[PDB]
Amino acid sequence: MTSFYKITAYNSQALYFWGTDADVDRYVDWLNRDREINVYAAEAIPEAEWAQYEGRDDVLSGEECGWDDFM
Repeated sequence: MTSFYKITAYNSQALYFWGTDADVDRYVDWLNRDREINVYAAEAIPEAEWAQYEGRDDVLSGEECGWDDFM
């Protein structure tokens, strides 16, 4: 169910997420809600690379309660 996700957009800063794909999709939708250009899209990161994301401070975690309060 849950995975690390890399969320990218042309000419934009990469974002990083941990959680379910339903939650990464809600997150991407909120990121794009007012993006006229260079919209974001997510890709699921294979477990082989997961160490390079675990504990990272730029990874928004959907498994934390209230992570989506700003939505």
